[PDB]
Amino acid sequence: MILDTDYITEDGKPVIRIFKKENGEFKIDYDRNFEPYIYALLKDDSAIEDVKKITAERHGTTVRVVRAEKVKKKFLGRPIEVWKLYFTHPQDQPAIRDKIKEHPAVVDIYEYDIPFAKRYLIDKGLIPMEGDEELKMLAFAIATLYHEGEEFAEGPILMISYADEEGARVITWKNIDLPYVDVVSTEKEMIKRFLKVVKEKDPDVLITYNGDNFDFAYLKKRSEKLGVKFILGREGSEPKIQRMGDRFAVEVKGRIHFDLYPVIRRTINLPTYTLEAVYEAIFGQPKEKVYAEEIAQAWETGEGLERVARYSMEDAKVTYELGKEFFPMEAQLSRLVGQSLWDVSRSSTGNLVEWFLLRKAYERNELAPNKPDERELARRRESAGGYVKEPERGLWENIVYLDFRSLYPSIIITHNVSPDTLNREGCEEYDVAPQVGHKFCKDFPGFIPSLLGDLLEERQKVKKKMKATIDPIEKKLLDYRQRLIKILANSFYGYYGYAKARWYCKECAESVTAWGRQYLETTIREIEEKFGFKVLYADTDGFFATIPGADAETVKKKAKEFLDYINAKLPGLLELEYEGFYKRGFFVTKKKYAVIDEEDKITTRGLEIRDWSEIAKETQARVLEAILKHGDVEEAVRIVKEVTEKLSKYEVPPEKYDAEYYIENQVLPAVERILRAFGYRKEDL
Repeated sequence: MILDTDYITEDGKPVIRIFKKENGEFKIDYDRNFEPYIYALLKDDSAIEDVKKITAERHGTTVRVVRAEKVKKKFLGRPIEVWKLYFTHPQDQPAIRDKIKEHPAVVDIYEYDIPFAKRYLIDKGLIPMEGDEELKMLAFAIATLYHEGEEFAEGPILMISYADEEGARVITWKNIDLPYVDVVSTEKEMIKRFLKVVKEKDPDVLITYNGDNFDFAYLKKRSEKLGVKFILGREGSEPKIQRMGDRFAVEVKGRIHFDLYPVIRRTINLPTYTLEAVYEAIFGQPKEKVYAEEIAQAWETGEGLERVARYSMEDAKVTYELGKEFFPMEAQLSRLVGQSLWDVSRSSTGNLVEWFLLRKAYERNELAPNKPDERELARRRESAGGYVKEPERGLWENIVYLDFRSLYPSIIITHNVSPDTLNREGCEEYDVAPQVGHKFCKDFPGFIPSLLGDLLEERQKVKKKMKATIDPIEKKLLDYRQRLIKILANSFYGYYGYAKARWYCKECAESVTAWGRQYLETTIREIEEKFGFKVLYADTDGFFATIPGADAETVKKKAKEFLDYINAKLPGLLELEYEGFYKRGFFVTKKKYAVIDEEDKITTRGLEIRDWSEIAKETQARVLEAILKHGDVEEAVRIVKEVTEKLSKYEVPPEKYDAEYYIENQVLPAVERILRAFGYRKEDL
């Protein structure tokens, strides 16, 4: 399988390198015949001879147009003839693109800023991370001597830890009596020992937590200070430090540097992103933090070195565990988007769709539009929000939740919403978005709706293959692919309003939201007027409904009957589904509610919880239980009165003191936010 691609220069000519792992062995394939190129749109084809002679200069080298070729492509749903201009080196493109654009006979230039190594994967139809190859992984972490008024990496590295299938170990230059600690004489010897470990283990993946902005930079500065050959690449190179935006990223040639930090930063939403908080959120297990002051104090003639070595060991161990949890998902994401795991794991959702579209555009001979210039970028201010019903406050019995299956992708497909179909003149059929009035041609399938349709079809083909796959490892992998297709399909709407997007269409985005608001509001009035349901609450693509004075099985039956009715009325791919049944449910405000199923599991959208005392969290759970399991509001009130009395009589442990503070600032605020809708103010208790 393909792990990554890059290029090196030999005699001024680019040489693509394809890093592979085939049949358990590392390989490097070279391609010396891939030519960089750009497209140029001309006002007259006779002008090609003048544009071929356009020159620029990169160093002492004169940059010329090597070869031109007339090509016929599709651009915004219309055929177009452009000239494919070839160059010697990919770095010639930024040097000459402006001179070619400024030529009077040139209307515009295209596909001039697609990185050479990524251009290669797309054009060759190559997909990284494809196959069943087993990748060897190794996580690592470092512990450093920190003092407040010092420069970066002024203090030495105290410990280097690593972890894999064999376990976790710590390399240090102080005598620590632990079985997993390897003692060396100096910091230099510790770094050298780490390099030998990586070289001998030869992992395909190096896993870190913030290694892009800390670990590698620290190791680099210390290796320069100590005169150590910091070679980690499989081809004898040092880690390459790159600038993506305001921060950094690190590549290790021949391997995949998998930094968990950017991945977890976009997967889960947490108040803090410390390694301890992220491990505790994913695995539900606590992890002790040992601060820089404690580590410095312990190192400077300290007995607590075993505690710091254990912290170092746990850093590598949890990094390996987290890497095992997120790597298979990123591998499937890489295979779906068609780019290396290194790029994919560091990319935003908007850029992931862009790479997917760039590949599909090449396969379909679709000329890609350019990224917005600085002027157009400033003009792309977001004007976006679905329908939110104000909830009917109070306690409700036997509530069903109905929602649309992929509402926004269904709208895009059904109404052919795309920049290439927007206000296109000359069609015999159009769909008009309500409120915003944008028209979309229906005669020809649009570029994006066509791909979105194939994504949904591919998702179903993957789901069927998953049910038939006996192999549990492959079943989990197919589960990732099917979930990733859903995520990618549900990213097209956001991509339409993504300011940096090539296929940007604010009109498309507004139209999807407007149609979405229409379908949800139409369905609500339909279930109220034709089935006598009460819609308690609704948000964007679904609603909670019930029949005041009806049995649980009666509500279920009429809900299924409504589904048969409205699904026959809904156009194209739009489909309403039965998501789940709830015995009880109370709706406080927009985005604040709580429901309970027949199993007695409570789902909450406004829970108050580690910067909150256990007494407040326990009372809240007791209140919710009384409301959702017993349906007794009078009991929920009594519980709070009981807890406040136990706190005031000093009968409650302080953590699990100022009795007035824990009543007025802890218990009451956490419980009032739930009992609020009933009219139970703080003065009501």
